Amino acid sequence: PFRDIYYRGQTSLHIAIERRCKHYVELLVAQGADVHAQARGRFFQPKDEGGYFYFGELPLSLA
Amino acid sequence: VFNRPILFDIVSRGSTADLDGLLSFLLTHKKRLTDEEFREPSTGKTCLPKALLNLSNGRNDTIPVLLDIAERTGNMREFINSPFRDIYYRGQTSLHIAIERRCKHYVELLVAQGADVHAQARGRFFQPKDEGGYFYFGELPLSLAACTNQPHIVNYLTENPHKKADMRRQDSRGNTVLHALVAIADNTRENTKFVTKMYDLLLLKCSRLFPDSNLETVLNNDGLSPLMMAAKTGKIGVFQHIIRREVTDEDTRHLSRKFKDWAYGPVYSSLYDLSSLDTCGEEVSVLEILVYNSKIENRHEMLAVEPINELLRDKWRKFGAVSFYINVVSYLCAMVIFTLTAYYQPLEGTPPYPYRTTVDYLRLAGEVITLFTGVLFFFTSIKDFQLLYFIYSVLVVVSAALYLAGIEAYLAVMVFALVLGWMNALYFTRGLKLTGTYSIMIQKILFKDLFRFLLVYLLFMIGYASALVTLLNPACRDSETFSAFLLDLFKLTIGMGDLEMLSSILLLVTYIILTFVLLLNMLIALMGETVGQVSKESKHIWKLQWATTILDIERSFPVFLRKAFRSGEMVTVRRWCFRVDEVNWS
Repeated sequence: PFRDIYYRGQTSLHIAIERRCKHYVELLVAQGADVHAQARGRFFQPKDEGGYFYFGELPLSLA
Repeated sequence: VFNRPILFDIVSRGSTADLDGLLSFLLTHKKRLTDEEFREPSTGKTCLPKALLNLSNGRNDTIPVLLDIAERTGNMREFINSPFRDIYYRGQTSLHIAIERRCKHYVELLVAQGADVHAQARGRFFQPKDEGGYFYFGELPLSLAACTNQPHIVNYLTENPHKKADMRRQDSRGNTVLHALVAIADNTRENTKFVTKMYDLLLLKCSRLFPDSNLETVLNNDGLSPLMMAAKTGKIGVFQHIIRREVTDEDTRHLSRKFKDWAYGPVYSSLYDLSSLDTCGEEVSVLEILVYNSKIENRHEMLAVEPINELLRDKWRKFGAVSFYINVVSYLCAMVIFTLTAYYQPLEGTPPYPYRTTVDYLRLAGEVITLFTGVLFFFTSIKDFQLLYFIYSVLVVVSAALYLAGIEAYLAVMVFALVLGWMNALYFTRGLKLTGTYSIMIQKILFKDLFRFLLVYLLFMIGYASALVTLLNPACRDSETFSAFLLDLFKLTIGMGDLEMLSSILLLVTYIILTFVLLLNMLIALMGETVGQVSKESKHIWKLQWATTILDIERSFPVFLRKAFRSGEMVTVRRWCFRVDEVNWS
């Protein structure tokens, strides 16, 4: 659970899925990664709300 | 031999038996191979030039055996180099010629034998196309190998086991290989591609050889720098690649102009390195050259390169809008104060110091504001389009001087100042409300209309007048000769009609018809030409005026005040970087 106003809630699972590799996603989730992650970061808000990339703030929506 | 031309023919034809017999009697007569006999009286061409110009499909493998004659002749140093004397060819050397013919074997032979790779061929034929020449390549053998799309020989000459012309070396023009490579750079696709590829190769090689200072830094006598030279001479083909230069090798990281800091999937925050597009008034920058110069042929597209356009937009949003609005509003309010002071100008003339009333005090305050703005404008003009501004400043100064003299009948200069300033008002308003078609309009029709009108109008007027005064020694007049009434009559005709004459002679009506139709169709043609030219200003002209306004504002207030573009890191990535955000789904 990050704390930056520039990155709030970003989780390792989001990052792993983002890098476009499924093996580490499988490892993390099998280990028990919280797939219900609400990454409510300013950088995650739509481009017209001061953010840079909005994807639904969910690991599945991010994939 | 007995005459040089037969020797020249023999060397051109590549014969050897007669040729080594020639060598034989040259040994017999103890004559140097560089004697006046072997050099033309005017051009001084040696055997080597003529032999190489006659290159037969690269089959000159024998004439090096001819060159072997040289050490037997005892004059080897001066023999290789060929300092021509023609004004049409000054300094051209055999090495230049050999490299030009697009063959590396003879270049290798010559250089290994000790060819002077530091050759400054300062020939008129070698000067740029706009200085009476025909081909400029930097006046250096290495720059000549480069400009002529010859990668292998620029590699070799920089890697030969002998003297290897250092890339850093500057010609008389000071250009160096980079400046020369951008000099012949064309905006066309093939020239652009080959020039940019070789430019990369060259800079990377020089960096590897000289990590201390990348070749970009070294300027010319003009001092522009390669990028600024590609900018000043409308070289978009190179420019657009110069801006976005990013390379791979770790030792070649510093020599890049577009880093990539972070990415989050489909979003890329590309960090352009505009370390030279804004010097904060220290030195010249690509923005100043690009916007404050008209010799550029590709301004509009050269203002579309990513960092320049985004940097203009950033300078606008951050500081351009506020300063521009303050400036325009202050100008309008101060000149409205001037106008009201003129309207409330003290009555009954004779204003020595007629202010003993509260409204009089307000008028004096307005006049003081007018004088303050006029003198400040004069200061800006002298410190510094500017034509009309200076005219306004001087007119305000003169009007103030005359008013302080307490003399009458000299408010006319004040009114002139007012009208000129409000004419400058449209120039300043060009930037407001996304306007500016009006400036284009003023610089489009103004001169043509007055030219044609004045001419044909006064002309048919005098033609009319000759016959009119022929009829009358009454209607147009009472007595005496004055073309003024005829001018008034023609104004009545063109604008008013209901024209009257003494006559109640037909060629007069012909004059009227011709002038009327000519003026009407002139207006039609002006409309057509204006609509053709503007084409909605191609959606670009206003952008150029906008950039002009932004840069003018930025230069106006001092830059030591910390109003600058984005900043960045300290080392290995102290480059005053700027950021840009773009999303791509590839």
